Amino acid sequence: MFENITAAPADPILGLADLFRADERPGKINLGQGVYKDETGKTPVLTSVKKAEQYLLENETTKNYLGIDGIPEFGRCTQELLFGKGSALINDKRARTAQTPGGTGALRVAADFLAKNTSVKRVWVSNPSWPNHKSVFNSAGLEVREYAYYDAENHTLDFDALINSLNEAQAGDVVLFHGCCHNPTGIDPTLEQWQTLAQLSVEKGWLPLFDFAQQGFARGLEEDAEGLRAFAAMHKELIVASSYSKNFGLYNERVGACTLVAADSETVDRAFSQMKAAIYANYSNPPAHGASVVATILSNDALRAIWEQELTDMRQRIQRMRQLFVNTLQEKGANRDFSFIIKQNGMFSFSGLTKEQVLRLREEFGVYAVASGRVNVAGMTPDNMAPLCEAIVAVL
Amino acid sequence: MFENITAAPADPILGLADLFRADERPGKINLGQGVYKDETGKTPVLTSVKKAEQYLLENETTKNYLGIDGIPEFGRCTQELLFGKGSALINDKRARTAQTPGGTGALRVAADFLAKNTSVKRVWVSNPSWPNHKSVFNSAGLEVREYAYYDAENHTLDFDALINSLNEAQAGDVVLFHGCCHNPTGIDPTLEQWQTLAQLSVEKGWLPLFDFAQQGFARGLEEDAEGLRAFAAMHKELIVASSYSKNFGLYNERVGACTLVAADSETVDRAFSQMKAAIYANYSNPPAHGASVVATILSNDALRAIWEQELTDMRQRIQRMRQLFVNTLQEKGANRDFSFIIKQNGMFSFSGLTKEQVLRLREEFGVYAVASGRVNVAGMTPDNMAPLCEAIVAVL
Ligand SMILES: Cc1ncc(COP(=O)(O)O)c(CN[C@@H](C)C(=O)O)c1O
Ligand SMILES: Cc1ncc(COP(=O)(O)O)c(CN[C@@H](C)C(=O)O)c1O
Repeated sequence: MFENITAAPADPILGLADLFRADERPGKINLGQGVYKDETGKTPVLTSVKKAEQYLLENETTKNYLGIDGIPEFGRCTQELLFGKGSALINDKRARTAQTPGGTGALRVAADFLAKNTSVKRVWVSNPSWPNHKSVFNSAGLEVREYAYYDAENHTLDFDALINSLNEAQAGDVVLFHGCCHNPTGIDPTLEQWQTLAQLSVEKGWLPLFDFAQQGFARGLEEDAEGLRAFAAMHKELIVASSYSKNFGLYNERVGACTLVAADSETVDRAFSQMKAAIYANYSNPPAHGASVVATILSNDALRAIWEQELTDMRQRIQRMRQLFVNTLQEKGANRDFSFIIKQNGMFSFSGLTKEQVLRLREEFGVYAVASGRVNVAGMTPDNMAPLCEAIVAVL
Repeated sequence: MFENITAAPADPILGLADLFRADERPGKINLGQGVYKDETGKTPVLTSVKKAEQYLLENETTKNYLGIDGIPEFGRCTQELLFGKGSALINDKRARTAQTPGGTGALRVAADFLAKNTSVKRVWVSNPSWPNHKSVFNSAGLEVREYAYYDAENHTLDFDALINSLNEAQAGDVVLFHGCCHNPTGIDPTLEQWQTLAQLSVEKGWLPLFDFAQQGFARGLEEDAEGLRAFAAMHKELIVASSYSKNFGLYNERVGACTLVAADSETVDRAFSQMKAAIYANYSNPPAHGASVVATILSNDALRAIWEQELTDMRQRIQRMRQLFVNTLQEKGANRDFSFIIKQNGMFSFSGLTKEQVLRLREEFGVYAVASGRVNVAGMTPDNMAPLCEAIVAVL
């Protein structure tokens, strides 16, 4: 049965990580991966997380199954984070949240739920997007189409091209929005622009699907949710895939959420029952430990305050690196203006380097970025900045 | 989009659990759920698990993503548990294991992998089976067919009916075998009978899929794997979905494995690459904590010994309950011979009670079993045994 199975192609992200480990050069620099790194180059466990895990170790008396939608508090705290305390959506009970194995699991649960219980055939994502979106939706049998997004001259949101593009989307198509900190570009809509997309989408009949991978990494927890909130104010129906991977540093524990919103509480409950069947036929029920850490942090005043500062420190260190990057490039002699990096948000920026330029940075300089030019800004530190920028300057 | 979505039907397992909690009677007895309970009625965290979690709390310095197939040691220990130390399969490197979110996740990963990379159209499961099998395979677009299994007169494996049934299976159909401790019947093939099924399956061209939910609950870790091993000796190709939920008491942490076996190491690696794409398009990578507990227990002499005794204690307590059940029924006046319970294995037994009898046991007596007559033997204790059996006796 297996004699003739075609190999899965390469995978440059792992390919890059492999090439990076085997690189026996002292001053190699990884900007190619998807996780936060602190000033030291490490992806540490947050102090708040460690305290939560201790508490769970001392107080857990069973590992009995969670319900299909996971820990009730987790869902409640997730809904407040996304929609704000006081949200009519929450008051009217129009939102149901399932705990999922990460943001990816959330996208997959949404994808299966739609493919099986609606007429949805098609999902629109930005060009470029993170490449897993396409594979998740394709697996549930959903076509994926691209909308224009990035302006390559100006390193900016090509808004006219985006709108023009999406006029091709029919009533009943899904349109996926990165809630903040666009992956791979770092370029987000302004509030004025979100508001405009919200109007267009109700007029055209799109089901909005928000992907929140980095809430708290642009300007703050609440600010970063504004776009989603402008849509929430306008729409009867939407879906949110969220991840706690980056903002709690809980990558490997698979801590995410799929949140379903419908016109009313009777409707969301009915729809959600089928979202639960879709979880049931997949991984049955979600993994406790990570989500439990999150719920125990969010629902405790002291731990939440510690965690909010930790999140603020990550956001600011990225912001200082964006600025040190541009300032160091100007003074190592760079033949372009990079101040567009400052206006970009979160862990990622399109550097504007060519695929040949990134290839060269790897081979000559041991500086590793993704083929598209995506850099992880958190991969920069005050110590590796000088040589990072020298190398780039040399390739321009 | 969601206005007209049909509700997911009820769900008696949750329906039963709900009805059981709201039951305000002092002496209610739950035999209806899928988890182990100790003499006290609790589903506790194993001591070995608690020690492993402490160690992880003190030594983990990152939660960075695991690879798509999870923790390498986990896979290695999984393969030894299934195939035995010394297994040629392992020596020849014909087996690849992915860590998965539970046994269910393992079945789903297998289901997607097959639906997408082979001509498999159809999976054969026992009548009866656990009802999640059907939903998992149906979700990946696989037809499910039933093979005969249970002999209702004799409370026995109707082996002639099973073979006769499976002659309808074409070359290239999957046939799912419960490795031990059949759910819901407790009835397993003898070694002689496994050996015979192994021969038939190579002759008919079936892809065997083993589901191991309760390894160590029939007679012992190694004994319980004999059936799988007789198949392994005979086949170039098979798949194993395993779970550590019951044997480590790690239900909510979603600790399982999908193990792929092919004729050779070149082939399994190629096939496994596509199994990994199927994980990638689903939950991306698996949850660390639970599997990490398992690997840290299995690869440490002291902790493994503690855990093996704990597993032996669970198996024996079930065996003592099977015997106390039959002995108490004889002496509370039961109008049938129940000694078939003693020959049944693991947490489950088909009691042979009718759906009307189970309904009555609930309404009159607050004794809760599943509609089919499935009882969880671990739900019995020396304290609830007298009244359990009185109630049954009264309904016969
Ligand atoms: C937009 C977006 N969606 C989903 C995810 C996945 O989150 P989970 O770990 O919760 O499933 C990421 C992570 N981006 C990193 C990891 C990348 O660059 O690959 C992301 O950037
Ligand atoms: C045969 C079988 N397969 C898979 C599973 C699921 O294991 P995971 O929790 O690892 O996904 C179970 C558990 N049986 C119990 C829980 C039941 O009666 O519902 C099972 O009995």
